[PDB]
Amino acid sequence: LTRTQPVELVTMVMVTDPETQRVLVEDKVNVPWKAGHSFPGGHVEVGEPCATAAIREVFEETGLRLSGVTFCGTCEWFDDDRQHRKLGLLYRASNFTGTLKASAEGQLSWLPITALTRENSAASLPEFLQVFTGTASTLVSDSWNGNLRIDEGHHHHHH
Amino acid sequence: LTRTQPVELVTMVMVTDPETQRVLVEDKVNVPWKAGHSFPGGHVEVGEPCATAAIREVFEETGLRLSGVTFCGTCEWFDDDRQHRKLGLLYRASNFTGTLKASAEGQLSWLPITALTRENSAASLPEFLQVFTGTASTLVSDSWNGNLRIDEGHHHHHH
Repeated sequence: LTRTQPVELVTMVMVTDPETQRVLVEDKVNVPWKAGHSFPGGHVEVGEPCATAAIREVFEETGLRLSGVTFCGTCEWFDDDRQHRKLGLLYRASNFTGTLKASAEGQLSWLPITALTRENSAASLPEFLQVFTGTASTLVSDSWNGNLRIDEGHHHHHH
Repeated sequence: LTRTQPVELVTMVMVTDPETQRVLVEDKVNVPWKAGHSFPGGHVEVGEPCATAAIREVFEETGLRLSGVTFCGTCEWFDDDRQHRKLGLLYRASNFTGTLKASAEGQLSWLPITALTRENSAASLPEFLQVFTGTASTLVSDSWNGNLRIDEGHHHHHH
């Protein structure tokens, strides 16, 4: 406390095409246990700002050049010991230049949000959507891969 | 990378009284070099979610009981080595119960936002306001106490 603690910083971005209102999602082939739509995102480097990391990830993975990003909210995951956490910063953006990398034809797809379901998407994508669309802004999971619920101040404050 | 890094997590909350539209600020006496309006906030404990920490801080310092908080954005500060960072999560809230602690009469004040100036407030408060009011959502400073500027992806990515 009152200085640093271990945090795994990750970003996630929902890019919207202002001309069609569709959003950009990773739509790649994979083994049955990993297949599913997912939003671009990755790890924030040490020394690297979070929003900068988000813009870089989108560029490196999709080729799109975001002029900036707008913050939507956070998702937090804790292990059993809770000595560390994964902090995901979710951003949205609709202002960009460039086009999808030819290197990712059948790897990236523009889809209406309504096309995304819990069944055809990566774990917790519906929850991420709640954050991206603005219905929620602070979700937390008590397991590194558990269910994300709204954070409203409930905790073992007396410990 | 690709797991944890040292991050000093801090929260800051702008509470608005829906009946007057005024915001709650710390308005305490202090030496000349520390005096100035400031928004409540503090350090996030290990194991403790960020939004939960924000709600706790407001309760412990003001007595107000927030039913929840809405994310506004982030402020990041880096030292010269950039090996660590201070990540500030800014929230806003207008739904609460309780009243100001008698323990903080001339310590807390409800003031219209227009009453806050760079001259009568703590360092970077104008920038925090930009985030709280929604004009910006991702600010970064290249010094532990420097000027907060909008994060739009500029960095030494080639290093």
